[PDB]
Amino acid sequence: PVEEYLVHALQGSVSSGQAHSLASLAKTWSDNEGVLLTEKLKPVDYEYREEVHWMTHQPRVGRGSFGEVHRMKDKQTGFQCAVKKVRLEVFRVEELVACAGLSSPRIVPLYGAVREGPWVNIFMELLEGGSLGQLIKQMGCLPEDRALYYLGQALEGLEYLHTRRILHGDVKADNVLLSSDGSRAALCDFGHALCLQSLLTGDYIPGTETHMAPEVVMGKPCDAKVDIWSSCCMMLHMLNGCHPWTQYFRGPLCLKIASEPPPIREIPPSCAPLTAQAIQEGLRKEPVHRASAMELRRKVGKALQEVGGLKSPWKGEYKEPR
Ligand SMILES: CNC(=O)c1c(C(N)=O)nc2n1[C@H]1C[C@H](C1)c1cc(F)c(C#C[C@@](C)(O)c3cc(C)on3)cc1-2
Repeated sequence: PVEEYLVHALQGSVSSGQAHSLASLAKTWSDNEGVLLTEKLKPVDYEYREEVHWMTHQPRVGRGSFGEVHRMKDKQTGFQCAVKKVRLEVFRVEELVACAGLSSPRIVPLYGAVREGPWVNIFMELLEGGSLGQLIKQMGCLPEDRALYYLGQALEGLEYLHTRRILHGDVKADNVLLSSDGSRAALCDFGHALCLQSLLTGDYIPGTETHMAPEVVMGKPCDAKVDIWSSCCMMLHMLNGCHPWTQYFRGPLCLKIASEPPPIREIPPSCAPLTAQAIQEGLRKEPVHRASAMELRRKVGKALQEVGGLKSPWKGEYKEPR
């Protein structure tokens, strides 16, 4: 009833507010409007405009797949954080409906979103350790204890997302962000997310092909289990230093994903038996037989105990990939 009235109050200005307001407004995104969720990102006279009220840091340094994530400062408060830029014409409402209102240590905090012309600017906490995707490139591949340790947190955030019937859509190293000392890991980027009740309908952008579950490829119906397949492709990447499939096959990868057996051949043979068995359970081609988020987190927490807890230095020494 009053619903439609509240949306109208939000349109056309930028305000301090709360996640439910941000999602109300975000649903209308298919001049300068938006809601900021934290006291250190403040609008000025109904506006929040890039280079006026917030500046990107220095010569531009991008950091996502598309170089669309930047460091930024709020000009008035001096606060710093991260912007992801999204083209308004391709903006998926779920990128903010599916994550506004969340609160979880395993999930990157959302600071707001402001539309400004053709840009949806999405603001979040800046985590200084960078992405697990970078960590892997820097260090070659990760010690088994570290890889399990991060995989467990990733599954911890997938637990949170899943029992709220949210599917992240693109679990992968590039979307886990590490704290400054490397001890805390959090999921970012909901641009592939999907609220729950085939994936190949609607505003659907597909996720990273190498981490793509077999049901996702063959068109079949999809539930939270596709995240688990991905997290284990991520695991292999952490261990081997490269994505599954990229070695053995050259052509259109999604064809091999549906015909071939799950890529457990790529599990390092020096992994303790419970590492290997857990990677296998989250890589069952049929989502019914595949482990859930809660099962695999438990299973991985114990695999971590079996190899003596986490002992490797966070930025230890380089390790040659496969
Ligand atoms: C040093 N760290 C970084 O450069 C950094 C930060 C950051 N926050 O510092 N974010 C990202 N990156 C790296 C990793 C790449 C670029 C990357 C890609 C993304 F699509 C996103 C995102 C996102 C959101 C806005 O959909 C989101 C929703 C909810 C909840 O949380 N986030 C962030 C980052």
